[PDB]
Amino acid sequence: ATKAVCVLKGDGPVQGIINFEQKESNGPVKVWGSIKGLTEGLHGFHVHEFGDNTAGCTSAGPHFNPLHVGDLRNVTADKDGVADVSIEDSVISLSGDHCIIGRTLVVHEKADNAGSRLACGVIGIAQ
Amino acid sequence: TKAVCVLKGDGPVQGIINFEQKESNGPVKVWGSIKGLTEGLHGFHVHEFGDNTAGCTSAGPHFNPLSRKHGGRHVGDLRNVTADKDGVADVSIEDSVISLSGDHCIIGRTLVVHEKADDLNAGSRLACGVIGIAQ
Ligand SMILES: [Zn+2]
Ligand SMILES: [Zn+2]
Ligand SMILES: [Zn+2]
Repeated sequence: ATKAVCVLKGDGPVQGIINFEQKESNGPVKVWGSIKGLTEGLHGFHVHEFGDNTAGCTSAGPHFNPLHVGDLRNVTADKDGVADVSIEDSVISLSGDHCIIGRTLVVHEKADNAGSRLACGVIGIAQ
Repeated sequence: TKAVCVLKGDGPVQGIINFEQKESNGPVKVWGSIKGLTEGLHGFHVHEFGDNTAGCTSAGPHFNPLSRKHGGRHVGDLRNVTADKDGVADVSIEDSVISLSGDHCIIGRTLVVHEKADDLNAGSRLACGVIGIAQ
């Protein structure tokens, strides 16, 4: 794949669509989109190990870190609860050892200690 | 290698489907159950894209990397599941065309259950989910 997409949903109002693009194998991944339904301020934004939604976000497993790879840091919601995301990450990848396709993207209650998982979805092939 | 998929859709249809493949060149065991179905046959397919932005509508066509006609074939052609009188379909498939690695890899794609029988014309897409890596 050169493109992936993730629909974030949870038990509460947090919802979003996040795109990923890696035009070059092993190159930087562009991450962008928007998440709404969040409290104003910082929220942890992570790839978790398993694309297992059988128990909602609770089944996502730990931070993806094949023996921190999944730590995309934080998104910031505005006064309307909307987080616009536009990131370049050179650690995640859409192939190889750091492949995140089929894993889970999670937005957290607090800045990353990041607290509850508000919304998540499985990262799917988009192109 | 193990994978899982939670099927959701606009009505009562829902299910959990598991995947396991012991060797890269071996068959994939597919098992789980789907509820909320009409009694009888339902098309059961992997579709190309793990894009659920428009629910099942955005999943693209049957997964077909080798550009074959439909059977049960496209890589993603898993034929039909059968729902009982209570609308419950048990899934227990071994398939040697799908894989969890290589070019027939279905991780990150979409599993879809259909309104009607796949004639091996499956009709509308009732429920779907993105296939994810599992523990
Ligand atoms: Zn996390
Ligand atoms: Zn189909
Ligand atoms: Zn087909």
